[PDB]
Amino acid sequence: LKHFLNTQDWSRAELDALLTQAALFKRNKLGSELKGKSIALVFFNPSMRTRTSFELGAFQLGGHAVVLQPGKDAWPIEFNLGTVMDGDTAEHIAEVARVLGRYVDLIGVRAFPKFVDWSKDREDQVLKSFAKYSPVPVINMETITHPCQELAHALALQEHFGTPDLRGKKYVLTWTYHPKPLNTAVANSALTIATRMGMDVTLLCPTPDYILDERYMDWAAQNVAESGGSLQVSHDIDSAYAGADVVYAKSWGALPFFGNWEPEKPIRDQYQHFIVDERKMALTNNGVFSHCLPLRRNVKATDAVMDSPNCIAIDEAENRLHVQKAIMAALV
Amino acid sequence: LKHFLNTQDWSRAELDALLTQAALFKRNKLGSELKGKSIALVFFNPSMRTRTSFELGAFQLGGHAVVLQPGKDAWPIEFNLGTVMDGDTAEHIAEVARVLGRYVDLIGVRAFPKFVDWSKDREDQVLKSFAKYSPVPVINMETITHPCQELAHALALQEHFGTPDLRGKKYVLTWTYHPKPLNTAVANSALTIATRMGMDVTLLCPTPDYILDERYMDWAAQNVAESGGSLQVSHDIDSAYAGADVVYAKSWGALPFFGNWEPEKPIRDQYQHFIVDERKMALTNNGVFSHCLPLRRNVKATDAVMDSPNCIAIDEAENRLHVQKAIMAALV
Amino acid sequence: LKHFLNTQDWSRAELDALLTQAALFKRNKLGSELKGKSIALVFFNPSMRTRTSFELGAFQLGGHAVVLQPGKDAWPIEFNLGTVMDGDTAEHIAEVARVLGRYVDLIGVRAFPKFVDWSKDREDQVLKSFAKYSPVPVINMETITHPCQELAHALALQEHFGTPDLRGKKYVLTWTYHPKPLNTAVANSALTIATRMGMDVTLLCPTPDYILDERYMDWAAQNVAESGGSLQVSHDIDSAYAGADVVYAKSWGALPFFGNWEPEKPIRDQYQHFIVDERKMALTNNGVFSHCLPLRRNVKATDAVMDSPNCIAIDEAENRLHVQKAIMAALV
Ligand SMILES: CCC[C@H](NC(=O)CCC(=O)O)C(=O)O
Ligand SMILES: CCC[C@H](NC(=O)CCC(=O)O)C(=O)O
Ligand SMILES: CCC[C@H](NC(=O)CCC(=O)O)C(=O)O
Repeated sequence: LKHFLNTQDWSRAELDALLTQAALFKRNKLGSELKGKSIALVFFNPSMRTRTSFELGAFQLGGHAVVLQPGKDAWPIEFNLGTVMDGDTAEHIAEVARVLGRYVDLIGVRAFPKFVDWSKDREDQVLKSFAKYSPVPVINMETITHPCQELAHALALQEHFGTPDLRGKKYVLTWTYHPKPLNTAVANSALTIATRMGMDVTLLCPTPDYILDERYMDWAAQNVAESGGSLQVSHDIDSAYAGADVVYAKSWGALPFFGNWEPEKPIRDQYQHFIVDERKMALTNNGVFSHCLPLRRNVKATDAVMDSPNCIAIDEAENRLHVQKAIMAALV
Repeated sequence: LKHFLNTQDWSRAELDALLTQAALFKRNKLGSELKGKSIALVFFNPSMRTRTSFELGAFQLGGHAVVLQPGKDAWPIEFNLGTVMDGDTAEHIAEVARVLGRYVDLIGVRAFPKFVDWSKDREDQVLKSFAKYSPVPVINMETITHPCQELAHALALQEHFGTPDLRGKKYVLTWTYHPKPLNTAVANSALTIATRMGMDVTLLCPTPDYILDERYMDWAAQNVAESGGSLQVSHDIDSAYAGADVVYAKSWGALPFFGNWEPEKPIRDQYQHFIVDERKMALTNNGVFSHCLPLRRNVKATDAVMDSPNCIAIDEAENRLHVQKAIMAALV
Repeated sequence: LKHFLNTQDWSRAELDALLTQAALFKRNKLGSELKGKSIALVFFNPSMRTRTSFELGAFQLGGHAVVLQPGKDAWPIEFNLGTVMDGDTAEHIAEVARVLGRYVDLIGVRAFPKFVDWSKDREDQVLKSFAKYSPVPVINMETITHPCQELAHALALQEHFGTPDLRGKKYVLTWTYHPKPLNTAVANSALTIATRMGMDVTLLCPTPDYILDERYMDWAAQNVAESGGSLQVSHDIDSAYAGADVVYAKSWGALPFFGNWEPEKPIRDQYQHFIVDERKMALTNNGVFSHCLPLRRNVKATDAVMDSPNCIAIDEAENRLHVQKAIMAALV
């Protein structure tokens, strides 16, 4: 059974076919690939874009999406095996995934790490649990990676540059400020897709502490070798932006500080200058800027940068709808 | 771009055409005016009628409605310009409105005032923000005015009296009791539509403190002059009800006490007799009674008054569905 | 007007016709029995299966379901008559049921007892209130009985045994452990449907304190007399399981302790051995096991029992979808 957990699990040809079908769906939005079909959208965390695009995406293809939020409307779910369920969780994922499997044709799931222990969050328990027990394809709506975002980001870049071949472009994935430590998911996905597309990637971040988990640094290396791009870590702002064609910002908490954020606050707090402003975008080769959203103005990027015609954040967000309809159509 | 923020922004002919299309949709509920289309229903406050009628309204016209609740399922939204977003709001309306604009064909929004400062609530920031940044038509689902309610109220009166011309009817908008201070929105809308229809309007309320914001008292005066009706403020119960053809109740907090309700409790508390009962309805010319709902029995109106065949509250509520489908059809 | 509050209110022929239409819908899932129609699903408590199956059920028949949660998105509802509404409830069921009646074609409602007073919970106020004031058919989505579960349970048994005639089978409804006292609804429904089908029913429970309300024990007696089955209460585990063909587990709080659970904790706590494990299922005549779900593993039933091929819990859950589409089709 084929799922959509990570773009890394898919071949370049399949990914390419997906992006092309996404471009096609963008030209003809209404269809019947999901006629009479349905998808269960399971959200363990907030969402505006993902929830809306999937729900409309299912409607436009003749299907229906059922939105569930364990702990809110649906019963809380247990993922650990062989445990005694006398706590807060009412039912086990082994039952939930099989029950949903009898109702829907697809299951999407969103579950952010708990932030208490990266050693456990990095295992991707929820996503893997759904894929293991569900008899129908599973779609990652963001856990420790954000594959749907990757394709919406990629398509937006190919549209911008007028070509599917992004090789040669100087790509800069820069960490940015936020009063609190966030999930690395989007950052991990960005590095994965930028290198998979064969671009010259520079992971700009404050200190070595903010470097992404090895799993993704290695995925990137393997992608560079195969795609013909390059990987580079940097702690110097100006040099990174130098001649960049694309700038993707995202804030996240230093992995080494998981479960012990108190001593991390003072550190991230001394790097508020990482905010993307006009000066930094000026050093780029008339580069394009984007962010996965939700974005906090004058914190992650300035008003001017967001209002800039070089900001393709809205196009990328729109592409979530088209790229996701392509994933669903391919999974059924 | 045409929106539906207030009936005041629309001409009498357009309003008339809307009410007529609403009457038509009521005869033939299923259609295709919204086939393959969608609407984002953004709720910052509770709702039963508005949420249900819009969702069914979209379904019956071939479209789909996506229901969002910032702070609950979707991310919290910032509306102030040029502020530093390091607080509770995760993204700005400038992005949210443009993102939704790429997904849906219509955006409805409901946002009650904060009740801390009428000087700020009266600006209608949320509604104006959506209309300013959205590339698609915006619909007021109640903020400081409740335009959809107005048309559902109007149509229900025209049906009741068997004619679209309400001129000459004695209309009484009476304030009523409630343990807490409420939004003036419905009251402001009632005054606006009753005078716009050319009726003889009497705003009955406890003390001059409970008179509506000048903006609406002036809208009413302009409407009277043009529609051929009349406006009158009153603090005397029996005289107001005298020969009235229509009685519309609604409770609200005295504007002068916004942000300082403590000294208002004792005042509203000494006017519980404003409740609409059989005696007051007896003084009317066999008048009809209604309320926007949700209505608290034996507080705003008595059980007998609600069970009375003169209570057209349920018809008015039903009309929300028909009048709204007419607004959506006209906006797309 | 015909509703679906309890299977007890329906004749055997009607119930049979329902189960058969459910079997038919299972073979042909898409239809038009609810084309252009809609149903309001009112949830006062959590739900995953009921909410999902009804929503998909309505979609598959050409209709649309609007999901409401009073106190969350919709306004809180008052059910007591002639009370003064100055509390937390914003509107009365007399209005809510009539308003919904103008919007939808069907109303489903889920409302668990408050657990403070069984004398009041047993009256089934919410369900009866909806059925009394609504101009459209009402469907019990679980209050003090769970009729939709009953039919999904029944159909699953008829499929398992390859026949609609379950007479002769040894049916065991056993109470099981849970750290907290739960609703008796499912237990009451199980006893009602098992005896209505004419099986040899044994209500196995810890102490006489855990025997179900007389209303249901009497319904069972009347059903036994008519269906040709038998009823029996037991406090002995091994004897009950002896040669059973079906084992249905469910945990619930002792009725006599309603509103005073403190002294009940220690009692239920000394009966954790009621958990359904391999040993007990071994004493059965190769019996089938099921539960309504959500089920807490290694508390109500062990992992082995749930993973056992004799566990038909997932089939029963799937049947909720088919049996409910049959109820809606019959009510419209
Ligand atoms: C279908 C059963 C619904 C509900 N179940 C619960 O309340 C169990 C919840 C828990 O275990 O936390 C009940 O017992 O009536
Ligand atoms: C698409 C990004 C989702 C999420 N974002 C947040 O949690 C930011 C929320 C905030 O700024 O309050 C994240 O960082 O993974
Ligand atoms: C259609 C009216 C919506 C809202 N009503 C309330 O907030 C009343 C709620 C309550 O009585 O608790 C208002 O007054 O504007």
